[PDB]
Amino acid sequence: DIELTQSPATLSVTPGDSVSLSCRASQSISNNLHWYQQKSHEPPRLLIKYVSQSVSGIPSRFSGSGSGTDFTLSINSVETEDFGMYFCGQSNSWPRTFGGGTKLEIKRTVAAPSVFIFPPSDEQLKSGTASVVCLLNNFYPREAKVQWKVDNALQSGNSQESVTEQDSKDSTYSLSSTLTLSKADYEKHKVYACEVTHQGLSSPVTKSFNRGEC
Amino acid sequence: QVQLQESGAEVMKPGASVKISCKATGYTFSTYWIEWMKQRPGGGLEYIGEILPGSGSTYYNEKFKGKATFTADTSSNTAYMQLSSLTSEDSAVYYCARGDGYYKYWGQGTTLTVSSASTKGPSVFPLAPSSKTAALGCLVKDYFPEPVTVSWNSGALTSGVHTFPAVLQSSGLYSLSSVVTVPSSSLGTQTYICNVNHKPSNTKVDKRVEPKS
Repeated sequence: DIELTQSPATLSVTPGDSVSLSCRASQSISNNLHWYQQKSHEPPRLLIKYVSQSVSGIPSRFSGSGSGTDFTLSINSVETEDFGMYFCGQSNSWPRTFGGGTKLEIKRTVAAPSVFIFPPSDEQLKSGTASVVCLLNNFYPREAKVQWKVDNALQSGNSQESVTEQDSKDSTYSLSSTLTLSKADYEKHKVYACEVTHQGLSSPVTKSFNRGEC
Repeated sequence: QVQLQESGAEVMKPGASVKISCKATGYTFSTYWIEWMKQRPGGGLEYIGEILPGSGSTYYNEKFKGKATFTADTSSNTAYMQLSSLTSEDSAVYYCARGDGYYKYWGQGTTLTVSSASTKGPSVFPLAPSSKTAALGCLVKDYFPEPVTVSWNSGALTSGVHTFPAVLQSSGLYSLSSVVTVPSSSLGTQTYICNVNHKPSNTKVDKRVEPKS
């Protein structure tokens, strides 16, 4: 088939800046190359058609270009609404194929997380399980290290992270780290600690509680 | 005003069959192709195939010859794609689009989940604010399938809320948290309820989140 290859896979842009996303095709596809933008939980939306031609209802800041096997989508002066996923799609042949996508993130001042730790409720304990929760709140950029320490022992594969999409107000991220232990194991130790490393922190922030203390 | 309308989310056990519909409106159904794409969580678009309603001519991406089956009814302006002998690899969002050379008009997307799990409602546990701006929340644990909704104080509290995407646990059950930041001073003098709703098991839970004594 026709293989479509997009680069970069990821791009942070601060609004006002201008970006060129690239899409390369494995063989010629005439001018039947289109660009689509897709927001979370939304169908893709046609952005540029036929390599470079305007699409009804699409802001003028978007423009497409290219020839042969080398195509570009340009966004002159990106706006805060332009976060999302950008695909190229060919229609010169069946099957129709699409590139892998470029996720456009909105770049923004570095914001340290606020860290909060939550012991397991008593209700959940009586049922056999302890979920300890660490919340990193309203931070930017996305990279962060969350380290669980149980009685100073450093924890390994007993936690799952979960992150929000970029906040619609201030473009930050929030994430949760959920340590899950059996009631028995949880009750074998006293001091539960969450250690957060992040660009906006001069040193790691540790939040902790002690099962001996209400 | 061309519009394509797909059918609701579907949750099936492996080896079952599902049929997704795509109801077109705004043009003569039998003069434009209806094309079907599969998108997996955090992935690209994949072509399934397409049907010409009136003739019923069909094309199939060779990958999906076994899996997909297109039918259409001109009378009700509705196209169907039937996914058979389901597996977890078929978990994805399925879209239909009108063939316009480019894809201008899309259906809103249909979520197909395939899983061993069985309908179970969640347990809701407090995330209780610290012993010393504060944060509290609700842990919505061990439910199936998606989705759950979480409001705070019946929607009178929306500022500073974060409801994380669910994580699929080893158990095949989902787990999720919703947190809110509030003033420190308010925690003693006030009530914070998280309103959890899991329609697939009629779980409606309003949980009081208080600091522990």
